[PDB]
Amino acid sequence: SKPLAEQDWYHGAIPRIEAQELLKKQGDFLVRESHGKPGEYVLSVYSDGQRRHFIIQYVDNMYRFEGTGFSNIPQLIDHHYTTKQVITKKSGVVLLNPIPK
Amino acid sequence: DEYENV
Repeated sequence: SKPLAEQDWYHGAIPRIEAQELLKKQGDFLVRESHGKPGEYVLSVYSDGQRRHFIIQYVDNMYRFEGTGFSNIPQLIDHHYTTKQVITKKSGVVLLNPIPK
Repeated sequence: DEYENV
């Protein structure tokens, strides 16, 4: 229930092109507010030599990727960061390095 | 721009 603005890895409204400069090594990640899909949040990660951008789905009052839903984004991100569960089956992405704001 | 899951 801790706020996004107090998380080291939350970068607010930085655009995709700026996230590119910040994501450089396997498992680097940050969260930002989408421009292409206004009102949505994005988990941006560096994995296998590429930047990958996942919409954090918000459905029925829950934030999720492909599995468990949580009431808030910090709980979802912390879950993946501590358990190393992949973001999606297709991507196999594992969060390793929170990129500080 | 492309998003992985949307």
